[PDB]
Amino acid sequence: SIIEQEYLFDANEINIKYLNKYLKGLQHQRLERHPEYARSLYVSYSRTIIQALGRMNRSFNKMPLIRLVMPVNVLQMVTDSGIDVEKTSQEYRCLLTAAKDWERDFEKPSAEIAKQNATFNTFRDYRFVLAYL
Amino acid sequence: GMMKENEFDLKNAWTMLSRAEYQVRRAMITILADKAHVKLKNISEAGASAFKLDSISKGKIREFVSKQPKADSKWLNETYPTFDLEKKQIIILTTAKFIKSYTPFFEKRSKAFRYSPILKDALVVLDEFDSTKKQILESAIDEALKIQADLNSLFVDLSKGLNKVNEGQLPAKLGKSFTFRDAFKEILNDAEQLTAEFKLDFLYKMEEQGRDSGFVMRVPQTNWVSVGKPWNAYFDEELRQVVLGRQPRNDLNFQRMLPRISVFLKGATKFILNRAREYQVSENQKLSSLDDAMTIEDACFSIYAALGLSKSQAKILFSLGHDFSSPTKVKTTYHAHSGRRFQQRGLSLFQFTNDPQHDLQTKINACFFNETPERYLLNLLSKANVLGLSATATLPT
Amino acid sequence: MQVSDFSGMIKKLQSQSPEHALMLLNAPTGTGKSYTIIRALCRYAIKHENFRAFFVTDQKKNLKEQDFEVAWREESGAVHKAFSERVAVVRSLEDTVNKLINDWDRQQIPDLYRSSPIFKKSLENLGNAFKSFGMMKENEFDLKNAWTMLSRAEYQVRRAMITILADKAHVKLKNISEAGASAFKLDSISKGKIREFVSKQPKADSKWLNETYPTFDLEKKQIIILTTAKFIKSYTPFFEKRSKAFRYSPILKDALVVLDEFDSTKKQILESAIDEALKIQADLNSLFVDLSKGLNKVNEGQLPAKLGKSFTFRDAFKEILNDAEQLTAEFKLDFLYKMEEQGRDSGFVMRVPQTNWVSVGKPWNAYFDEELRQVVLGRQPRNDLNFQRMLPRISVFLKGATKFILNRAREYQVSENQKLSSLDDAMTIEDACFSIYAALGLSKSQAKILFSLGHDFSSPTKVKTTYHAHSGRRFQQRGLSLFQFTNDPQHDLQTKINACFFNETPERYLLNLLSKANVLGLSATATLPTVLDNYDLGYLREMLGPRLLDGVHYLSDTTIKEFDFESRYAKQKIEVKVETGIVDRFFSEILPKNNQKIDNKKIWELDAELAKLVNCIPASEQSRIDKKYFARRYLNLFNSFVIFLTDPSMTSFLGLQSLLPGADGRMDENYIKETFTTLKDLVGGQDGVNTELRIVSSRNQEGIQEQLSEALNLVSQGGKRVYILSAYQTIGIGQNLQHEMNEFEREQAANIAPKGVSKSDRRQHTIDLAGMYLGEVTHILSSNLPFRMDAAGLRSIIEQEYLFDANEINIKYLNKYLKGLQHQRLERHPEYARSLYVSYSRTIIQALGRMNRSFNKMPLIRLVMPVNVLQMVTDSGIDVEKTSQEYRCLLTAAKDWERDFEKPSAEIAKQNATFNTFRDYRFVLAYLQTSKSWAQIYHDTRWFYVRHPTVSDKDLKSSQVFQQRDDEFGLQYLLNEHLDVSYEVKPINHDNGQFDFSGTGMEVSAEAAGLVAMCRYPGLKEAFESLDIPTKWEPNERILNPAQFYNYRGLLGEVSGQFIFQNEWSLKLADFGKPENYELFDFHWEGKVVIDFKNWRDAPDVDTKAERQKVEAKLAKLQANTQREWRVIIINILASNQTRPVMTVDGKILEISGLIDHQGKFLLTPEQKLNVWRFLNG
DNA sequence: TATGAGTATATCC
DNA sequence: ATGAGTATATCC
DNA sequence: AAAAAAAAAA
DNA sequence: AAAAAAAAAA
Ligand SMILES: Nc1ncnc2c1ncn2[C@@H]1O[C@H](COP(=O)(O)OP(=O)(O)O)[C@@H](O)[C@H]1O
Repeated sequence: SIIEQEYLFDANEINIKYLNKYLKGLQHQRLERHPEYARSLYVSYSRTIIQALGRMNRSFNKMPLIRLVMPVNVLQMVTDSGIDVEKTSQEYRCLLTAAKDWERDFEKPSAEIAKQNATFNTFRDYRFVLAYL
Repeated sequence: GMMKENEFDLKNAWTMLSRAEYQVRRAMITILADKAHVKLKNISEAGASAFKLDSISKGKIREFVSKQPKADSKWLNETYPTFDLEKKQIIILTTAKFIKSYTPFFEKRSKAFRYSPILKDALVVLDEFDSTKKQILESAIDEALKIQADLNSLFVDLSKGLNKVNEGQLPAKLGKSFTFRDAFKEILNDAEQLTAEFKLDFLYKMEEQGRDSGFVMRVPQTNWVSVGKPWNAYFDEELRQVVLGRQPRNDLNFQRMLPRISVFLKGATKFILNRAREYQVSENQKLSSLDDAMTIEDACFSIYAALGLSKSQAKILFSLGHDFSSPTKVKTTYHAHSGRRFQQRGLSLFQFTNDPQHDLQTKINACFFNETPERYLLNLLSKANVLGLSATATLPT
Repeated sequence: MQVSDFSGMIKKLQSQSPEHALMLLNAPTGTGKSYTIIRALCRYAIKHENFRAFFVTDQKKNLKEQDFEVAWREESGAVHKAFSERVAVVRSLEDTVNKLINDWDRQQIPDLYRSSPIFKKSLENLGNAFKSFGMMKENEFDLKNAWTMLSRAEYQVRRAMITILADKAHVKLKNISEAGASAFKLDSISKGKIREFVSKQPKADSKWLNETYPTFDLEKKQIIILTTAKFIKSYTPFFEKRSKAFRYSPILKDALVVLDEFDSTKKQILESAIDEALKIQADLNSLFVDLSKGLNKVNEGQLPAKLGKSFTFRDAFKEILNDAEQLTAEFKLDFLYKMEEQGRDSGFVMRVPQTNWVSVGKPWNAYFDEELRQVVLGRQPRNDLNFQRMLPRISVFLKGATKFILNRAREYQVSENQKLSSLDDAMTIEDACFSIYAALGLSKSQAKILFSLGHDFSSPTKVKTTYHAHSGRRFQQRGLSLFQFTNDPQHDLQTKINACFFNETPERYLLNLLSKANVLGLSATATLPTVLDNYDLGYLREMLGPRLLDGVHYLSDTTIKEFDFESRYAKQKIEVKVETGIVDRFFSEILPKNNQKIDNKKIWELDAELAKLVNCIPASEQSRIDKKYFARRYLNLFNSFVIFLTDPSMTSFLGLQSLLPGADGRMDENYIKETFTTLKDLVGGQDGVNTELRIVSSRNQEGIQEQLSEALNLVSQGGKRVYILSAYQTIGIGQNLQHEMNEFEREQAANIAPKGVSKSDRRQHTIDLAGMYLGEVTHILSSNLPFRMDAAGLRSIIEQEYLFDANEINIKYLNKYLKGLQHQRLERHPEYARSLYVSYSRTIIQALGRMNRSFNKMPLIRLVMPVNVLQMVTDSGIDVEKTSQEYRCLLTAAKDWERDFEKPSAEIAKQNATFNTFRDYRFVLAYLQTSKSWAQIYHDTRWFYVRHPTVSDKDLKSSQVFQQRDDEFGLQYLLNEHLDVSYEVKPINHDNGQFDFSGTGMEVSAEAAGLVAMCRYPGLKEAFESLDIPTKWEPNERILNPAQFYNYRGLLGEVSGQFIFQNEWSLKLADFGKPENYELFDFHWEGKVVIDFKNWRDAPDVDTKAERQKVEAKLAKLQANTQREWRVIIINILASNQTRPVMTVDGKILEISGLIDHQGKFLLTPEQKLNVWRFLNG
């Protein structure tokens, strides 16, 4: 758990505020909700979905009509952010066109979180360097 | 198979199975040795536990199986690929097996793939890159939890060993390589200053009335206490102890003591790793037949044992960084830089334990996690080419 | 046997509360020892609330817990307590698991734990674990892992029960259950509430809980029944996971420990010690260095003052620190010892109280290489560090320092236990020792090995015990050690010296137990004088004194009279006949000599068959390719077969052997069975049909007692008398050998019942056996050829040490045995070791005791046995007038072949005493250089030698040097059997202390004394009379051995020589006041003269070269010592002829070879006086 | 160069 | 002291 | 103020 | 002559 949160922090997907809230929740056994705009969560969900949909693309003969059945949560969780959909299976592209009603914007919150994390890291570096100097 | 439910019994069941398999291997070894006229017992030991054969005897055995009928050799080579691991051009194995060790034929102790000479200049094809990372990560976590040691005693013993190195009380082979570097003098000075500053010569006694102590975490962003109130420590002169507890008095900066000793240990272990690499390179020159060369792990363990450290202390000190010492000023080619603090510092865990059999002090068991899968991959790339294949090899996550 | 007698013994033992005593009872088997001791234990437990007893036995079949239950029911008549909360049966983990799963299968769990699901799943996983554990009972290496899994499963079951009772008692299980989701610890009040809840619980469920888990409340169990294998080990308390050893637990304090088979316990203890010593091995150099660093940390005030104050103020602590610093400087222990690979196996080193020993022959040598900054160890001749000195010196330092730390740990524990309010969780001595060792920065393994060196044996500090414990048995006092050198690529820079110490013999364990609990030992053979199958009763008597009571001084005289049976048998006219089984090369005597043989060539066919069967063995090339002996054994067995066959009156027979018939040609069931079937109808007409044979063994697929019952029943109702073949081991003490009275028995029966017993007693309606065949009992001494550092090798060395202590073997035999082991060769068993024959007689007596457990008996009990057995039975040290009648007549027959022990035992005792004195004085010269107290001991004992050369026992024990040394260091006087004054000895080897007292070559008496050759000198005899040195040796019990006579002669000669030198040359020769000048020289003068005196006789077989090199080394030491350029004078006192001093070519050395002739008058020339005078001043 | 010649029991790690 | 819902692999 | 026993050589 | 990076406070 801790290492996953540290990975999210390193990739500029959660800021020090969310990490502090998560640690405080862990002190009380009151774990917080998953970060809403952490790109890695949705990309991992999409990765599992892509691997699953690749299991029906190992042949040249296909039935004229294909049916992909899933709950709404799968539609809400998949995304195309850094995923080259052009070189992905047609099934996943159709799934994305179906799930377009819930597409998120990750570039903005990632940008502000990157700024906040860079500032926090600089401040920690200077807090160390004074005490060592 | 029966004991596969509980993971505590898994270790013991695995050990028993390993012993049985080793006995089978020994039987096969005797059968092949008599067919090749090799004096096993003489090579091994007239007694029991031994079978330390020379290169020539096992070479004769390999020659005999090479000239053996095809079915026999095929079965032997399929069942025991490690019978002649140098001849194998392609080695197919799981990620979990790749991380861990392989047991050589003719031997009882297993050798890790990580430090084996079999990887030098090899090509590693990870067919499930990126699915491997989680596996590696999981293994890393498990290993981190297996290796724990009392931080105070570990630091004191390492400082004592380094001071022995300073006074020329170790063989000249490594002593003359330790002493001529200014980093050695600086390490000794830091050890002395830290011992004086945190009163580490004395016993840390943490009085509990029975309440759970939780643990303390150190992550690159902050410290963390699982039970709220920070731990404080002062030097009780009348008791000649270091009182550790929840009292407001903090004359020693315990929350500063915990990471400072860890940083010192990490740096000192890196220095010792460099010296052990030099020692291994020098020693492998003496060897004529480069078939029983010593690995970097063996050199590090030998250095730690010569310094007077225990086997567990050697394991925990060596795991603070596994043979990762970088290239050579990249020969002024490319500057490897990164702002990711967790990849560079990892994290640490500390738990305080009181036992009636060490009633006079409190043990500060430490647990360091430094080798993330990315660092493992970089370290692997320090000695082998890697080819990663999947349909999702470059998904940003 | 009256119960009141055992009650009297119990109350006498309890009367000895502060200084606990040991009581041994000798009562023949078949009498009510176990029964009446159980009754008396139950009665005393009921009457007295605080009485606690441990009924410790050796085999699980002898617990007699049902007998305890019956006795408890009978003795209790008012409260009739439930017997489960007062009497406990502590069983093994495996037995507890077996009981648990049997209760699960048979619904024996009182439906309070069965209903809960967690308890269920614990039971299924525990059953699975037990199935796997039983599946893996073949190998012992993996037995540890299976035991660990079983222990974990059982602990899970216990935790389930704990939480069930917690929720049923409203106790804050949460405190634990949250803060302890693994460790699961509780506090005293919660477990007290649980205990008081289960106290008021219904009878059935609390009864089951107390029966299956005696450790639920151990401080309430008055009687604890267990096996000695469990008694030595630990018990796992309820509400806890870490097991606690019985040895250090407070439950033994002031308890009474009843050992139901006293002599059989020692063996069980000995191996339990041996394999323990091998489990605890540590690197010697690292161990010493770490202990030294910890002690130095204590000195610098870095340990908490709580123990720093206890450590620092003692002088012994400063002495320890100085000794450790000197040892580190001397042996270069700060540096790494590296041994280059030997190619071949390096073997191991062993040290025993008599010598060092190397399994490879070539000695190990070590020197400091300065260029390498290392210590090189190997077979090279260069030995500058004295490795053979290094190992014992470090081991001795470790032993002493650990004893000091153990004393400090006792103080720490007694101080810490006072602060605690609850006495149910105080720390034991082991916890204190481990805490102190961990405080000095020592690893858990290092702490374990350091603690295992003396454990918690301390002895009473008070000097008013009114009895001085003393013993000259070196093995009991210093044990033995083993060292193995190992190299490994993981520690490539250094060679590990793994050390293994054996210091706790079973006698020392018993003495340690007697320091905190009374011991009552019961056995039919509790006091047999053997040191191999019984405790060293001599050592125990020496170390106990009045604390070693005898149980017979409390039995009713009626029972003592009843013990004898030789009058009972004559009243009923019972005859016991025994004859020798004479056998030679071929079967010419197993056939009946009576001229009624039908087939002649069939005998040749049988001979050819046995020759073929003994020639089909490829074991060894000696002993006629291992064929000659086996044939003789077979023919003796078949002679027994024939003798049983011819007689129709023999209702049953038990031909006990030392082998189980197996596959190999040694003993095979098929050949014996076919031979018996042939001889059945080969001799006699009714003999073949009436006689039968049936073999009972563990090689079959069924138990032993039940098949014996089957055979006895076949005799009882099948009408056919049977021959039963067994081994001495497969049927031991505690096994029954009686059957119902068949008609043939009914019409030929008799009774020897005592007075006061009805006709329906258990022993009244059973009958005894008709005669046994006694084959050669073997293996008393181990004979494992591949002598390695394992349990068998330690057992062999320990048996030899035991023999050497009890004065049964001498130094030459031990040296020969060790050299044989060095060459993988065994030596002949000692021919006059009393312990061998007493153990042989012991196993025969134990076998014969199984036919005397019943009243009804049949007459004409004929005995048959091999001739070799008749050669090895003895009555020495055995109460022949109180043992079984069968053994009595066996000794009567043996009277022709009995051998003497007194003379060889006395000779070996003299040799061993002299050897021990020589070794003691050899150690004194090594250590005298450092300290000065040991100088005081040496001076005091050396003067005690001449104060009164012939001493009585009472005078010697009540002395000043014998009283404080706690052993017989240098005071091993001989025993004058004829109260004589003089004796002659032949010295085999002077520099090894080997003497033969049946030889000639050196007489010791007043010839070397004042009254001759020196008394007549004026001013010399008067000084001796003033110095209380009598010139006449009074005829009393003890006299000085040759090693002590050497010091006696040397002291007299040195005093006389100093006096005459001072008289002749008129100066006061000052004494060496320098502590460094020990062993340097006798006396000094004017800063450049050193004077040495000797009392040697006329010219011995010694060359001048030895004296020259001795004085050369001595003067090198002297110049290195006093920083001058000394010149030496040496003196020989007596000379029959004119022998003038001989000077060196340069005049460096002065050597006078005679001053006073054998009359006491001066002989030296006045010109030579002038020569010595002007040489003395230069 | 040189001998003596088993089976069995029980418990923790 | 709620958010969120696992199977695969292998040495000590 | 209760720590012990250490030589060589075969 | 290739050791690291160490605030409090929550
Ligand atoms: N006083 C007695 N009352 C009842 N039985 C006795 C008595 N004395 C001996 N026996 C019986 O003789 C046998 C052996 O005696 P026991 O009391 O067990 O002591 P041991 O085992 O030392 O001979 C047992 O079967 C026992 O029942």
